[PDB]
Amino acid sequence: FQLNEFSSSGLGRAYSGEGAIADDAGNVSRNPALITMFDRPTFSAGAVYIDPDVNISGTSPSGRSLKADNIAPTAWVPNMHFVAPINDQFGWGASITANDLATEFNDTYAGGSVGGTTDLETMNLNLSGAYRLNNAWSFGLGFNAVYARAKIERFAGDLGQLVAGQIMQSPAGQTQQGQALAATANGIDSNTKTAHLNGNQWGFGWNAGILYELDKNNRYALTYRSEVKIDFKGTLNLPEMWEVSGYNRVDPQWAIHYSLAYTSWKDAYRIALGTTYYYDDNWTFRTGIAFDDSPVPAQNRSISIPDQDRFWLSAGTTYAFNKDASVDVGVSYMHGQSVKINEGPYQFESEGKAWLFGTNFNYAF
Repeated sequence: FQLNEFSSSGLGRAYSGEGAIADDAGNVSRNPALITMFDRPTFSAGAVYIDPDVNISGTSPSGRSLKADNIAPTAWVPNMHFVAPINDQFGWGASITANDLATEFNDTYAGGSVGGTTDLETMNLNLSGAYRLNNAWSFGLGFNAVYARAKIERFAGDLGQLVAGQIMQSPAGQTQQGQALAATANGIDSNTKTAHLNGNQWGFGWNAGILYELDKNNRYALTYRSEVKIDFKGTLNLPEMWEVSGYNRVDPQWAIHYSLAYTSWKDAYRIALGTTYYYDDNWTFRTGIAFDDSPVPAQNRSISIPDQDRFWLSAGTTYAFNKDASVDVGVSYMHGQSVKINEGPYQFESEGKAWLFGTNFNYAF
């Protein structure tokens, strides 16, 4: 379920062309080649607040309800980036990003065997360097260390009630043995833990980027993000990502940025488009729209991992105190597609929306 909230800057533009825009340090975590776009040590840090709304509904064949409101907890995701020129041809940078995936059902939930609670927290420590070959090309390379903390809990919802019913409708449902078996099955508490896993493990990977500048106002990029290991022990895998993006400073006041990304877990593609309006020295305004087509098929979907085609509507602004200090404020509304899930012997209906808010502080030495 990873869609990365690396900056409150991208958040305000719906993360469009994050591989080519370089108005603050955040983007090197997206394309290390962009390191060659900084004249001096630059720093940025902040967090994004995620207020999700994920509801499940339906009814078990046992007759019990499968309704669960607000199964996704609100969360804060922090970010910090630093980029600095090393030489005329070289530069480096590091960043700390994180992805949180939370899903919580009551332990007495009827869909318990696929409900329960799912916690997947990710932390990305990135270290990278970039080399500028000339006036047009730049190449970046980064190494990532990923910290993964996953805790999974599953219960026997009404499963015993299903087996019980199942028994009763078979010829056995007429024996002091048959009925007793179905009674023993039906006698299983719905909050009996049927699965427990919780681990902390590190994964590693590299990412690379190519930058091409037509001039000072137009750039294009291709980035590659490698798949990540993370062999737990209580296996989580982050797919390889490819992305193309471009930015066009069409006017002293207006810029356009956009991108297309590809994830290969199962496929998936993300497309984003946005605009940035540099009003004046102090203010800058941005907007965005994005779409990411779900990676999981139409039957491998689970109510545990909220994930279907999403749409993003964003807005943001940046205030510059002077020329070394600035604050970014970004807001984003995401709305998923109401989808029907068919997991185990159940059939649910999953709809989800979310509101995002972020602030980042920027500084240049």
